[PDB]
Amino acid sequence: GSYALGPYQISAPQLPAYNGQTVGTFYYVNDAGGLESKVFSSGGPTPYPNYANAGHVEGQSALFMRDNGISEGLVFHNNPEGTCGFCVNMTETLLPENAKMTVVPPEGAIPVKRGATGETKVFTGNSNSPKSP
Amino acid sequence: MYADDFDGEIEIDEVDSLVEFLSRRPAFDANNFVLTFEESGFPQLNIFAKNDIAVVYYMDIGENFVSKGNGGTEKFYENKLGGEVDLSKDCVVSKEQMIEAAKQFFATKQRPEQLTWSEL
Ligand SMILES: [Zn+2]
Repeated sequence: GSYALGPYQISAPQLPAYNGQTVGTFYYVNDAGGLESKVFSSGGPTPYPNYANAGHVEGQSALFMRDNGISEGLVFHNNPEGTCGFCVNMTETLLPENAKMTVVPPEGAIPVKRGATGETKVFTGNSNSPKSP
Repeated sequence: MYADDFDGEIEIDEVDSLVEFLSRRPAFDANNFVLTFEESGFPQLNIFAKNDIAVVYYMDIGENFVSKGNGGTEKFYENKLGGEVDLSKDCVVSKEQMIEAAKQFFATKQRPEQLTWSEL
């Protein structure tokens, strides 16, 4: 299971075993067309603590895209209960307009909270921006 | 009605069970509740609770709202193994105010009119 990210074909990197804090690798393409990655973990402070997902792996991925003018990104996280409902419903607001970001939970993720998803999701950013707290 | 917390999902049929359920604090003196009538989870009330305080979200397709209390951050827990989240102190509402909100959502299946809301 590899995923397209511009010209590159990327499959899941090895990740820590999940212990209650989500960990993930974000991949993106810089202005030169080169491949870059960042590691994010959940639980930190954030500039938008009013959004429950801002400090998540996928939320930091989204806010990094906003702050760096990135338009296409791919994130792998290790949470076995999938991508949460906060992220399903708020991630296009953090994303800058029209930016595309694909979130890949671990294989065989099984959600336990309604609204959460165990499937890969492709968010494309909408026009609204985070409100400041 | 579907009701999710740290320990999993049960179905709630009347308000008194709901009120008992929202009092559960299985770990870190905390809980994370998801109340929904839909199999897809939308609309939902999504509640973070710790000690006698809470933060309440209401979510629907194209709709995102958070409770408005009276500011730094306050740490809540998302799961039983201790995954943490930092939330706005501006959104922290009383544990009681949260019960009244959950009561209204149970009877109306729509955004509770009790709390003050900010739209996200
Ligand atoms: Zn999330």
